[PDB]
Amino acid sequence: MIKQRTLKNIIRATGVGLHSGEKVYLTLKPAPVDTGIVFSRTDLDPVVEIPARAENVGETTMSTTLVKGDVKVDTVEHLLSAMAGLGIDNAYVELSASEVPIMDGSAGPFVFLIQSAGLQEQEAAKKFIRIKREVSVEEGDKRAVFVPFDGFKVSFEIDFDHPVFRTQQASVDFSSTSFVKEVSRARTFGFMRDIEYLRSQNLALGGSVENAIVVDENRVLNEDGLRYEDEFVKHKILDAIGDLYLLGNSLIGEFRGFKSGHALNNQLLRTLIADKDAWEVVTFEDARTAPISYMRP
Ligand SMILES: CC(C)C(=O)N1C[C@H](NC(=O)[C@@H]2C[C@H](F)CN2)C[C@@H]1C(=O)NCc1ccc(C#Cc2ccc(CN3CCOCC3)cc2)cc1
Ligand SMILES: [Zn+2]
Repeated sequence: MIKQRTLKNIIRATGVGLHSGEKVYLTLKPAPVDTGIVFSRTDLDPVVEIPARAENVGETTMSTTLVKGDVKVDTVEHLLSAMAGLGIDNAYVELSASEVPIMDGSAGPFVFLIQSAGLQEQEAAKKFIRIKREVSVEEGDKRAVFVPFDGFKVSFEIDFDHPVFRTQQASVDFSSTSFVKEVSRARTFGFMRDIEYLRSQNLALGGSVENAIVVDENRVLNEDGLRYEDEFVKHKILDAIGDLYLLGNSLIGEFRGFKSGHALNNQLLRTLIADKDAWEVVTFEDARTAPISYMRP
């Protein structure tokens, strides 16, 4: 059977929040079968635990935020993208501050820390959410769709009226694409012209060329340039895989994003979860007949 996976060993990282600029200690720990991904504010007494599930999403303007009462965990999407990409079902994510560290702006550093620690297969069938019917949400020009598909593939289109903005559409299908090699290293991006305003709104306080592609009038300011010709749209795919993981299980289906973001992605997850005709939970007792496969642990 395709088995649930957790961490073999703990992961420790120290970083800075993109929006808050706060120094943060991150610990990933193994968790039991059917725990899912659970975030924990360990700086609070008592500790506040928030499951990484669509029901717990608050703010989606600046990044994906989990909320329980007045307690928040900001910017979960890059770490959730890493967990979904590597097939991690169960983990406790302890944080000493509200915001997950930004690292280099991609999922690359989290993927490397997790694969160094190693994964542990658990004695329980991995659960998958299988898309059975097309579910689409629109608002203005933006659209997010789930489509039935025997596998897992993600399409994204952005449209920035900017000289720097290259390939603005990309498709990944994990029957060929390596999450690790082709998606995970894609960094977040911000426009230089927006930073002053953002800082006045207490956003991008931790932003630097070390953790983001900074775009000037006409060029990327980063001295070493882009990791991928299509890094901007690859990063939107990375964000989308993280947001999709708020379903609490790996997807069997297709996601298509058309100028979508955290907010429409959340409207799409909420609409899917509510329409129980459009999905079911499936397991695979035989890996050899499954439409997806995962790296050795
Ligand atoms: C254009 C923007 C509205 C958008 O649609 N985005 C889609 C992508 N979203 C994501 O990737 C999500 C949301 C979070 F970004 C993480 N996951 C990307 C980007 C975004 O939200 N980007 C957010 C953002 C905003 C600002 C910065 C920055 C910065 C910065 C600030 C200062 C400095 C230092 N100096 C300042 C003076 O001039 C020289 C440099 C450097 C960088 C990064 C990301
Ligand atoms: Zn992002």
